[PDB]
Amino acid sequence: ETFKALKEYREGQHNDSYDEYEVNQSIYYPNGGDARKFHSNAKPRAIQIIFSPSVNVRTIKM
Amino acid sequence: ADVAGTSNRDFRGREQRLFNSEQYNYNNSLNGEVSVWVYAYYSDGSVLVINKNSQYKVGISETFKALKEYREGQHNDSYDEYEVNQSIYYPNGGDARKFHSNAKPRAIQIIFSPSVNVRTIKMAKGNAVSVPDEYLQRSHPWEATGIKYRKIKRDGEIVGYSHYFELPHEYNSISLAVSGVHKNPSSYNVGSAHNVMDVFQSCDLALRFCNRYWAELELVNHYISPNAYPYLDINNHSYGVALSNRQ
Amino acid sequence: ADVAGTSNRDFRGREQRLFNSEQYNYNNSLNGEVSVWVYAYYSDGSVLVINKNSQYKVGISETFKALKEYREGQHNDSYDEYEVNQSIYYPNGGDARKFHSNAKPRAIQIIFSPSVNVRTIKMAKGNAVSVPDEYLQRSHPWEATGIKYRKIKRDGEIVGYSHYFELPHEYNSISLAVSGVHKNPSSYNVGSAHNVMDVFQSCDLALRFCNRYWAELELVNHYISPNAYPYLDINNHSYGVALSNRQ
Amino acid sequence: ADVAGTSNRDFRGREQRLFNSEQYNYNNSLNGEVSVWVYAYYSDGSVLVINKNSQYKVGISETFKALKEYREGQHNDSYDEYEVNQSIYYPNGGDARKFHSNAKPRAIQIIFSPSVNVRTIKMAKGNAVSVPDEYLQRSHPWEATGIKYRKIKRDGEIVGYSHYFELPHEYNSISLAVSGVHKNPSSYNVGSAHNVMDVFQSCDLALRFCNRYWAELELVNHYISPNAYPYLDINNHSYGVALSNRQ
Ligand SMILES: Nc1nc2c(ncn2[C@@H]2O[C@H](COP(=O)(O)OP(=O)(O)OP(=O)(O)O)[C@@H](O)[C@H]2O)c(=O)[nH]1
Ligand SMILES: Nc1nc2c(ncn2[C@@H]2O[C@H](COP(=O)(O)OP(=O)(O)OP(=O)(O)O)[C@@H](O)[C@H]2O)c(=O)[nH]1
Ligand SMILES: Nc1nc2c(ncn2[C@@H]2O[C@H](COP(=O)(O)OP(=O)(O)OP(=O)(O)O)[C@@H](O)[C@H]2O)c(=O)[nH]1
Ligand SMILES: Nc1ncnc2c1ncn2[C@@H]1O[C@H](COP(=O)(O)OP(=O)(O)OP(=O)(O)O)[C@@H](O)[C@H]1O
Ligand SMILES: Nc1ncnc2c1ncn2[C@@H]1O[C@H](COP(=O)(O)OP(=O)(O)OP(=O)(O)O)[C@@H](O)[C@H]1O
Ligand SMILES: Nc1ncnc2c1ncn2[C@@H]1O[C@H](COP(=O)(O)OP(=O)(O)OP(=O)(O)O)[C@@H](O)[C@H]1O
Ligand SMILES: Nc1ccn([C@@H]2O[C@H](COP(=O)(O)OP(=O)(O)OP(=O)(O)O)[C@@H](O)[C@H]2O)c(=O)n1
Ligand SMILES: Nc1ccn([C@@H]2O[C@H](COP(=O)(O)OP(=O)(O)OP(=O)(O)O)[C@@H](O)[C@H]2O)c(=O)n1
Ligand SMILES: Nc1ccn([C@@H]2O[C@H](COP(=O)(O)OP(=O)(O)OP(=O)(O)O)[C@@H](O)[C@H]2O)c(=O)n1
Ligand SMILES: Nc1ccn([C@@H]2O[C@H](COP(=O)(O)OP(=O)(O)OP(=O)(O)O)[C@@H](O)[C@H]2O)c(=O)n1
Ligand SMILES: [Cl-]
Ligand SMILES: [Cl-]
Ligand SMILES: [Cl-]
Ligand SMILES: [Mg+2]
Ligand SMILES: [Mg+2]
Ligand SMILES: [Mg+2]
Ligand SMILES: [Mg+2]
Repeated sequence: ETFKALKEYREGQHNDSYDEYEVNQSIYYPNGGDARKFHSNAKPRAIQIIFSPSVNVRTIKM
Repeated sequence: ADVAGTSNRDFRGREQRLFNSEQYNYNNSLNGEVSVWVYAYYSDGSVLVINKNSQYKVGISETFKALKEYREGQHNDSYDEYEVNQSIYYPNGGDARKFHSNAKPRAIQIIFSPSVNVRTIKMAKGNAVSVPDEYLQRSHPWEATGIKYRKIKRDGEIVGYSHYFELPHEYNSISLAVSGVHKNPSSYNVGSAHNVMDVFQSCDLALRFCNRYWAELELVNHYISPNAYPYLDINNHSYGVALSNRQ
Repeated sequence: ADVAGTSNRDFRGREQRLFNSEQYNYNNSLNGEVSVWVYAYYSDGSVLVINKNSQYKVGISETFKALKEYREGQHNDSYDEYEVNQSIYYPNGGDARKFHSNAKPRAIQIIFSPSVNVRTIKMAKGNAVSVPDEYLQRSHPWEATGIKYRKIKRDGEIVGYSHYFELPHEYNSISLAVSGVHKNPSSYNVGSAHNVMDVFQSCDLALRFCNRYWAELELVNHYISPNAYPYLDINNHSYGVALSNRQ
Repeated sequence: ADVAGTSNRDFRGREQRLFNSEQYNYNNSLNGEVSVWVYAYYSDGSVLVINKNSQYKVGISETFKALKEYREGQHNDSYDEYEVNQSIYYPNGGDARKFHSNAKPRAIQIIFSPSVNVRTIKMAKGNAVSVPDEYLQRSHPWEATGIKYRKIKRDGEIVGYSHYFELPHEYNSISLAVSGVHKNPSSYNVGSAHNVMDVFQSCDLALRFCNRYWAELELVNHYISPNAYPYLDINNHSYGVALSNRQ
């Protein structure tokens, strides 16, 4: 997934879509955007990766 | 004339030092202001500041709702946020479409000006329905929290006092009021009969300010620093201007 | 050990009774809260509650406009409601598209906590432009209405005091303020010079709460009952919790 | 110590040169990335970039619709643009209110990193319904276009490879996929049985990036240059960073 694809998207609700384009520009290059917020609450705060028991753990790559 | 910075006849230097010393001491006289600031920090990095400036005594009191982030001229999920409030006032009392409102404060910083007497500070940190301690019947209406205030210092001078507390847990849903009295080392009680109606007028004359700044950088640059206010940032850096006996 | 509920050594029972008695008496000490609630009832069955909790004395003051129903996050006919207000402030002064605004309160209930002294209660029930009695020049700024307050009782104990008045007529357009002082059977005046600056701080520390609940059932279930507040419903049923000398 | 820039003991200089040489050669080892970029140029001067970075082999495949300009958070004539698409998929098949959609790309630039083997590059430039050459039955699924790629050079070093083609005609309505394999001058086949499951994992681990920049200046300043990517602008100016045996 891309940086953008992992950001929170609320289906059928407002998502500050224009400001969030500007947020993305500021994250891709420092000072590259014109957003109206310091930190987007759509950015993930954490990630958990889980595999089923049929994986071989030594093959996992990230 | 004597040469600058070489003798006791540098009257420009003596006047500069008195000008600053007079500002510092005027603020601490009974004719001066006492000020308080409440900073509510939001997860989007914005900060609501509420300031009250008044003679003799000063304070701020806000509801749970009033401390929540409000973005002027932008969408604020206003209907869902009513439902969030209902769920915070009573568990399972609302029908919101979110587990945690990002409008709830993540932290609070209370700052007083150097003219407060720290031993007079009182705080009522209530629950979301504005009760100080679980039930009204057993609630003392405030807690004297002065002992927890840190001195904000610049060049060795106290420029203000800070109490900071984070609200990182889901159950940290508060109402808040805070109060402090202007220093008064004299035995002239400002609230005794001679002057009590002036203290009543001070309740009317207190000036309030409130605004949401987008970042702590913006708060430092355009709110704290231009007005010579004291502040303590997330990196524990102290801001303010030392005035006593200084040029 | 002795068997429960059979002797004078049931310390768990003695401690339960003291725990409740202490809450009741703490509320009535000068260290306790005094609380007031204003309930504004609307024709859609919703109820606005405004609560203020403070030491020493407490009150609420609202304009005609502020008491009108406001549905958060829903349409409120905001332009027509400005025109309604103009027509209420002066007859034929507005251009509204309705004869009677359903946002006007149909009734008001004022409740005080049991720590108030009923003889101190004062109410300023003004007209729509915030004048207590027709013209300012002849207005006394309040009326002492304590005699009209009914005791709200539970298990024989006074849990609160209620004054209720309906506003069913087209001309019942009011502004409203109410005030009460905490009981003080002592001869220590809380506002004498020794303690007057603490009363000034109490003005700053008072906590306010306001919310619109959709029904009296919802108010009873999620506002009154969870917080052990006193209430009187439309069927004259008293709500609250008796604490003095009770388990 | 010896003086800088005067002898064979300038270890800081030798380490700087090795640091750059190691980056250049690591990229070209089988442990390194192979990257491709597709730039779609629009008449409003904006540019969509799609990048894919992966080990062993890499590619991008997009539909006619996916290459059309999409302005995030702005109006995009979305209903008329569905009708435009219907008219492009079959002549006279739609009901659009425009002759030429300004969302169609005016040009395409394909760039590969210097770790690609140019002889492995393949492109499927299909029609608007995703058929490579008029009809499926007679379509070879790609064309090996390596011979047309220009070297992008900086300080005499190849920093990347470019194929550029304009789409200035009304009939230039395409779908597009492109693919290249990482250089492998060895006789260890990365897709032979020993390592083929690592190539399958590389299909999963490939990282994609896509964004629309407002101008070629902005692309150069904030996309190409900060990331040390190769690029060729409309004035035939080459961008990139030479690393082999350089300080
Ligand atoms: N711990 C706790 N406090 C609660 C709860 N519900 C309400 N509170 C209030 O939360 C306040 C304490 O909050 P915190 O100091 O942030 O929580 P903590 O458990 O002490 O944890 P840390 O301070 O983060 O180490 C109390 O004064 C209570 O009034 C609950 O579920 N747990
Ligand atoms: N009766 C009356 N009161 C008015 C009028 N305009 C304003 N008022 C105010 O209305 C208040 C009395 O209202 P109500 O008690 O609800 O009316 P009421 O005539 O006594 O009738 P009921 O109480 O329903 O039996 C007074 O205190 C006035 O300030 C008017 O046209 N008629
Ligand atoms: N010339 C032409 N090509 C068509 C037409 N319809 C579809 N095509 C496609 O267009 C491609 C060629 O496009 P271009 O190279 O841009 O056109 P060109 O006629 O060669 O003209 P220039 O390159 O501008 O000199 C072919 O590969 C076809 O698949 C049509 O009407 N005319
Ligand atoms: N209540 C006060 N108001 C104003 N200035 C004060 C007050 N108390 C002390 N000061 C002065 O402020 C300066 C700093 O003194 P302070 O006691 O805060 O520093 P410290 O002893 O180094 O640190 P700390 O006491 O915080 O551990 C001194 O000039 C002191 O005289
Ligand atoms: N001001 C007060 N505050 C608290 N408790 C009170 C007060 N006045 C009386 N009580 C107590 O409250 C209880 C009820 O007394 P109260 O006089 O209200 O009842 P009553 O005489 O049956 O009814 P009422 O007087 O309303 O006709 C008794 O325990 C009484 O001692
Ligand atoms: N496949 C390749 N990968 C990396 N470097 C290469 C490759 N082929 C040649 N080089 C090197 O790149 C540099 C430029 O050589 P190149 O043949 O591109 O230049 P040229 O002969 O001046 O121009 P051109 O061949 O494009 O007409 C030399 O150092 C050459 O050894
Ligand atoms: N940095 C920003 C953010 C917003 N806006 C303007 O504010 C409008 C509303 O903001 P937007 O980010 O699109 O939010 P919403 O409309 O509330 O939500 P959504 O678009 O996801 O439905 C936009 O159309 C845009 O014109 C802007 O000028 N600059
Ligand atoms: N718990 C919720 C939240 C929202 N909605 C519906 O979704 C609509 C849009 O949501 P709202 O919370 O009001 O957000 P915005 O309109 O996006 O923002 P704002 O109202 O602050 O301008 C509301 O009118 C309401 O009908 C709902 O039914 N239940
Ligand atoms: N007496 C009135 C009432 C309404 N209107 C017009 O009707 C529009 C809609 O009415 P409004 O009272 O504002 O109601 P809503 O938009 O439905 O609700 P709200 O504004 O509270 O969201 C207004 O903008 C105004 O132009 C008017 O001309 N005269
Ligand atoms: N060929 C077309 C183009 C537009 N419309 C009508 O015009 C409206 C507005 O056009 P649209 O193409 O959707 O553009 P915008 O709303 O301006 O932009 P977007 O939808 O991307 O936000 C559409 O809802 C549709 O009803 C139509 O009937 N036939
Ligand atoms: Cl003084
Ligand atoms: Cl007491
Ligand atoms: Cl290798
Ligand atoms: Mg939008
Ligand atoms: Mg809304
Ligand atoms: Mg309106
Ligand atoms: Mg549309």
